[PDB]
Amino acid sequence: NLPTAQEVQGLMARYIELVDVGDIEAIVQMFADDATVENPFGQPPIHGREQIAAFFRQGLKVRACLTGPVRASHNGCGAMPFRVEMVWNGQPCALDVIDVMRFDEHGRIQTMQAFWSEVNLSV
Amino acid sequence: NLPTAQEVQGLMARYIELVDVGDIEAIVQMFADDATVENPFGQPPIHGREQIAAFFRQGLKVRACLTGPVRASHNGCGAMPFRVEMVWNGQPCALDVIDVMRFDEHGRIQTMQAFWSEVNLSV
Ligand SMILES: C[C@]12CCc3c(ccc4cc(O)ccc34)[C@@H]1CCC2=O
Ligand SMILES: C[C@]12CCc3c(ccc4cc(O)ccc34)[C@@H]1CCC2=O
Repeated sequence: NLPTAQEVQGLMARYIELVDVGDIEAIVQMFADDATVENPFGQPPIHGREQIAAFFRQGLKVRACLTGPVRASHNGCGAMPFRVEMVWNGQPCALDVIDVMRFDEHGRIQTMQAFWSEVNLSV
Repeated sequence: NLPTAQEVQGLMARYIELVDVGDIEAIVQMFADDATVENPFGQPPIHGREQIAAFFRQGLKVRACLTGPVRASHNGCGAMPFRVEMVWNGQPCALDVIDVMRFDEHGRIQTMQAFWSEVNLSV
């Protein structure tokens, strides 16, 4: 059912674990089948597991890690601070991001929003 | 006008500055007149500067500080990680919070959401 606050801290931390190791099939599986992702926030959202897998396959040398604890509410919502490290066109750089996800009655990410822009890109 | 990413990083950092010193009139002034605040997220929102002032007056020995950089988008939205320290009924404790605000065409906070629950309360 609708995850509890403590359950949310876990799912979201799990998500970063997966993104960090790059297990794409496992990552795509945490989302609801018809989920919508807005990354970065402001851009048109991607919808459904097919498009989400496509996105992650395209994006993931990349390590990620929580930079602070996971803030959670009681209606299945959470937000977390984390850093994404990579190597763009040979050049190494880091991006500071905050993710806001909403889970469904099955513990799957129903909607997710990523907050970040160039001002957070430290290259 | 709609603040730019860099402008958002500033307004939000300014906001924490004010909350940290407790200048209530200055804080209430950053919001639009008909703004809505959801603190914590999930609870019924408070609406308008009168209610917002009431909230802050009630809440603010309290120090606050950004615990990570401010993530910002290009459509006037931002999210930030920060810690709130206080002294509840004689006992000292800290709360980890992440705020998500949306600014209006005047640089005023139009809507604000605070993510946190007991799991972030370290007493
Ligand atoms: C796609 C990307 C790698 C992963 C990633 C980015 C931005 C926000 C994210 C939010 C997530 O929850 C998980 C992964 C990312 C980067 C933008 C530039 C890049 O290489
Ligand atoms: C009201 C409060 C002090 C301030 C505060 C809290 C929670 C989220 C916040 C978010 C803000 O953007 C600014 C101030 C607070 C605390 C909840 C318990 C408490 O004493």
